[PDB]
Amino acid sequence: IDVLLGADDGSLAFVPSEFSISPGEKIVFKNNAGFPHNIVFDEDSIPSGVDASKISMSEEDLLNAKGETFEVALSNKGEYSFYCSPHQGAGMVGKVTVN
Ligand SMILES: [Cu+2]
Repeated sequence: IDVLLGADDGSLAFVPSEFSISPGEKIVFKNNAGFPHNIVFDEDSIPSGVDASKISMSEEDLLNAKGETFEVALSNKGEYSFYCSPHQGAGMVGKVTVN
């Protein structure tokens, strides 16, 4: 599944921001508008034995170019909340469910 980082109208959002995938299904987060961006999984809001470092960027890591991506496949089932560090306050957050 492809996820835009920033909407085509320049809104600071993940598009789509809520979605469900199966184990091992790729997520490709792609810089679209209002970059830089990143994608950080909330380490208190993912399946409790999952290592957030295996699946996310750090808060300092950034995707700088339009069309630059971050790809991840999630294995463990359950809810994963994530956000874009610089833009979290503006609402640039999401949640993916692995079912
Ligand atoms: Cu952002």
